[PDB]
Amino acid sequence: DNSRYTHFLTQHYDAKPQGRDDRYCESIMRRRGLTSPCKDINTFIHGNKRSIKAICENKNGNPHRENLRISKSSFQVTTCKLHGGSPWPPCQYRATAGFRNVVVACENGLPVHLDQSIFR
Repeated sequence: DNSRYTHFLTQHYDAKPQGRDDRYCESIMRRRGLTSPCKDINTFIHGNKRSIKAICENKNGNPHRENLRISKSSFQVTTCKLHGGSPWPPCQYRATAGFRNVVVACENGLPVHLDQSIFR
């Protein structure tokens, strides 16, 4: 078991989201326990997990910068950005849906970190 991989999925994975609007962000951020305090920015990756795991290998990833990995394929993603001035709930989010490659860090073949900077 990798608790950081489990955490990665909790913070950054949502298989089949449907409508990826502000209300989507506001709900999932609560559901995933990211609202006390409100996380400033958080991106979810959609689709299957095996494509994400594959970023950790040559199959769907390249080494990137100091110790990160960058995906070969593009992913459907949704970035939830905090607005409204307060660090504390209720947390209001603006959703930005995207489609691009992603940057992760891996440990033992599993993603354990999403680089949020590319979504800022």
